This record gives sequence, structure tokens and C-alpha cells, in this order.
Amino acid sequence: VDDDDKMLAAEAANRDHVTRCVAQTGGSPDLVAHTAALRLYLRVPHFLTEWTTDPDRRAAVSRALALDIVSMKLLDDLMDDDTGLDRVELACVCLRLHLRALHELESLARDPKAVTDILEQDAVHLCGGQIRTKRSRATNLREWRAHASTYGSTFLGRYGALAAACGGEGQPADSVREFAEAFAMTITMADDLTDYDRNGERDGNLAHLMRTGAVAGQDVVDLLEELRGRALAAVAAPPGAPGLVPVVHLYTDDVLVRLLPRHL
Amino acid sequence: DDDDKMLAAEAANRDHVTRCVAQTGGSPDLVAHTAALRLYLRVPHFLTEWTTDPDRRAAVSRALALDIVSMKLLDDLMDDDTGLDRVELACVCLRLHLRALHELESLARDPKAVTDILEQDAVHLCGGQIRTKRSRATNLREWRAHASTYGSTFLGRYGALAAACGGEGQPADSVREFAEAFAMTITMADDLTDYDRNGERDGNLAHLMRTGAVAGQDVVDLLEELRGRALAAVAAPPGAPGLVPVVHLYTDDVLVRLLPRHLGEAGAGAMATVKFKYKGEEKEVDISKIKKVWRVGKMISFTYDEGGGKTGRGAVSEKDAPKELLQMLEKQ
Repeated sequence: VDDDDKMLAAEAANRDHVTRCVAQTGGSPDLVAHTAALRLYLRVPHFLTEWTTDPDRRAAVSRALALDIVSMKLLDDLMDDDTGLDRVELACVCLRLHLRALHELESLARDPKAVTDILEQDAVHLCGGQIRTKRSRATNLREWRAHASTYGSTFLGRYGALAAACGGEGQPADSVREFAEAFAMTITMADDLTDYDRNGERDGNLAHLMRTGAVAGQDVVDLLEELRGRALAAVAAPPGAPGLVPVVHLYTDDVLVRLLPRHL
Repeated sequence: DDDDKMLAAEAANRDHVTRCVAQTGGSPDLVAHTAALRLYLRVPHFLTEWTTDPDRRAAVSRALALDIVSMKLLDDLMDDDTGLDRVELACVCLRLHLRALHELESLARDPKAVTDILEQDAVHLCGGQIRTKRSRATNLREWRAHASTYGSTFLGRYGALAAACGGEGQPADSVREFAEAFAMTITMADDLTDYDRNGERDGNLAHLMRTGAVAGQDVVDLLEELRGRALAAVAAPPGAPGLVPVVHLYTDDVLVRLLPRHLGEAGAGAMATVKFKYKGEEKEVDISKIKKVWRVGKMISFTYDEGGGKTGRGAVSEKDAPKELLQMLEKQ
């Protein structure tokens, strides 16, 4: 039973927890399926909980983070209003998953107050950040990274902070967050460079900027290596999460080898 | 001065909400939209009426305002018909809600109480709202079942939170029961108002009344049941007597101002009558056929239309005269 085996079981368990919840609260088959298709979003909680040694606690935190992450993702679908899904179901399922995540996370936290502390702390940065990202679309790498540091980094950083607050002891809180924020940006880039063709995304889209020449391929490679370095550093602080090293290399290399060539 | 306390609480909640919306990056339109939620901003004042300490009362009141408003923005987002920017709506909705959780948790009687209350009936609330839109109500029973979720349960949770966060002397079950009953009176008012203010039809109570699928007298009865439920909750010890005028105000407003707009010529349904004996015969006439009416001691004498230019006569003791007839007296 290796790490891949653990990751795969975690993702399946998170997916089932999510779909059961969506279905019981009235979600239609189409909305349940949409939810089951958020693969990386259902997997990411497993990485964030890599520092949790108790396996039962780890699976509990993982699935609770997955409920809220899916919830925020549905809220995002609701703001772009472009999935064809019923807005009433989206909004209602979004709320229901979120409230269940709050309840599950608070029951796991050493101090239940820490959950709302973390969620309130940089709420203005995250929400005001998402508004500006859509207002003024990015035109170069500086601007792209600035926006992504909110809806990507701060967004995952919070779940990183929640994993440490709900994960028992032996948890270097600042490092789990540091890992989440650097890792988030690597996958946010991956997403941009994938959703260019799969979503017809242009304005503010990193792949678009690379193709139009507003952004240099070497700078994207540089950013990816900076993020790889920051993530590796975060997982090496004590107690340490060595299992995350191959994961950081996997997602970074995938962007360098598969995704970048598609835009240069 | 309860009316002045109420006005100021609404203003203070308004201030707290709009600043929060503005600081998150909500535009002037969105700020105006939330400032316009007058009843939503005032309602937290009713829910916290049992809170003895004024500084806790004001803090709980504004925290409830934050989340009620946030849920109202989520609702504007599921209908997407406000002209507001969807990104601002979603992000301000989230930011307000998160601020409300932090504030309430800081005042709660127990660390898990807030999330326990939000989770306990989240499925009943969320699946209830889905079904309200999925299967439009077609009679009073169905309209009431749906309204008990997005209306009663919705405000009941905030009633429960007001008790959880309001220190000692809170009769939890009572605050919540006042909330659930009052929310339905208000939900009915909104349906009868938004029929014309929004062009709402499918599943709309006023539409069901105009269409004949719901009878006026049943609506009156539901309103009276809700009024009695809210008055009983508010009478439980230690009591919140200040809410008594409030309950009457909203129920009577629906009865007097809104209902008639959807019923027509006297929609009580019960056309009132006068029974009397005239020339050895039993008689009964509709107050509608009644022409002239005057008093002689404790007797009420009158004339009415019998059949064509035909004119009837009668007199009854005032003890046997229906309200309606007695009203014609003074109106004559």
C-alpha cells in the first residue's frame, strides 16, 4: 500500500462524501455529476492533510475540507453563470455543503473558534481580490500573479491553515499554509493553461498572454521554479511532510512539459 | 421610545452592513441595494428583544443583520434579475457571511452552538428552497409547506442564534417560535406585494388568490393563527412585551392593506346577514340589500330591497344586529 494508493482512496472517499451530501439536499443528477468531476479539488485536501498522523483524523479533516472547497467552487459557478446548471440548486447546495463543512471542521478543531478566525482573517483580501480580478483583467505576468495570489494562493492558504488547526499536534501551521499558497499558484497556472482551450478563456488568461506575446515563456518557467522551490522548502520545515516532495515535482513538471509547449 | 430604539437599531445595522460591503469592494449600487433592505435590517432588533445587556444586544443585532443580508444576496444571485454584478454579489455575500460567523461565535454561549444551529436543519432549509422552485405551489396547503422552509425555518435559525448569543434569560424555544411565526406573516406580505412590484405569478400567493386556487378566508385564518403563535411566544416568561404592537402591526397591515387588493367586493366570503321575525315569518336579509337604518332605544329599525321596487321592513334588538348593520347606523 503506497502513497498513490492513499491519495486515490482519499480522493474517492472525499468524492463520495460530497456527492452523498449534494444528493441528500436535493441536488439533481447533473449537479451531482458536476461535483464528482471536480477531481483535483477533491484530491487537494489529501495533500493539505499530509502532516496529520492519525489516519482517522486525517480522513475526517480531508473530507470536511473537500465539502467547503466544492462549496466555494459552486459559488464560483454561480457567479460566472455559465455551466447550464440550475442556479437555485447551485446556490442551495453551495450553502448546504459549506454549513456541513463548518460543522465538521469545528468538531475537529482543537479550538472551534479558530475555524471562524481563519475564515474571517483575510476574507476581505480574498473576496475583494476576486472582485478586482474580474474587474481589471491582467495584461502581463506581474498583474497575473498578483490576482492569482488571491483567488488561488490565499484561497488554498486558508484551507492549509484549517488543516493544521483541525489536524491535531505535530503541525507547523505556517509551513502548511506556505505549502498551500505556493502549490495553489502552480495549479492555478495549470488551470489557466488548460482552460484556455477547454473554456475559450481570453481576457486575463495566462495562456492568452503567452500566445499574444504580453508574457514571456522563460518568465513563466521562472515563476514555476520559484513556486517549486517555495513548496519544497515548506514541506521540509519540522515536523516535515516528505510525502509531498514527489507531488510538488509532479504538478510543476506537468506544467513545464505538457502545458507550456502548447502556448509557445 | 421603543419605536426610537427600533429605528436606531435599524440604522446601526444599516451602517455596519454597508461599511462591510464597501470595504470588500462592493460598488455604490450594491451598497445601495443592501441599505434598502429595511425590514431585513430591522428584524434582528425583534429577535434580540430578550437581550438584557444593551452592548451585547447591539452586537448580536448587527451580526445577525450581516448574515441575513448575505443570504438575501445569495438569493439575488440564484434569481440573477437585480442588474447587480454577479461577482460583487457572490463575493460580498461570502465576506458578509464570514464576518457574521466570527461575530456571533464571539458572543455565543458555547463554541459549537452557532455551527450546530446552522447545520441542524440546513437540509430542510436548502432542499426546501430547491423544492419551492422545482414544484410551484398550487393551493394554500402547498404554499404554506414551502413557506415554512425558506420563510419560517430561515428566520427561526436566526431566532435560535439570537438566543444562543444573547447571554442569560433567553427562552430559546420561544424566541425561535416567534421568529418562525412572524417570518410567515412577513413572507405572505411579500408575496402579496411582489405580485405587482415584481410581476411574480407561479407559486405566488396573490396569484393563487386571484386565480381562485386559494380562498380569502383561509388566508385570513392562517394570518390569525400566525398572530396568535407569535403573541404566545412573546408572552412566555421572562417575556418580550415590546413585540406585541409589532406582531399586530404586521398582521393587521396584511389584513387591511394587502388582502383586499387580491379579493374584490367584500372578500371575507361570509356575506353578513340580519335575522328577524316580520309578520309572523322568519326572515334573513343580506346587509347588501339593506337601504335605510336607524336607532330607537336599543332597537335597530330598517328598510331593505325585497324584489324589484319592492321594499321590506324590520327591526331587531341591537343584541341581534351584526357588526355590519350597526356600522351602517353611524354611516347614516
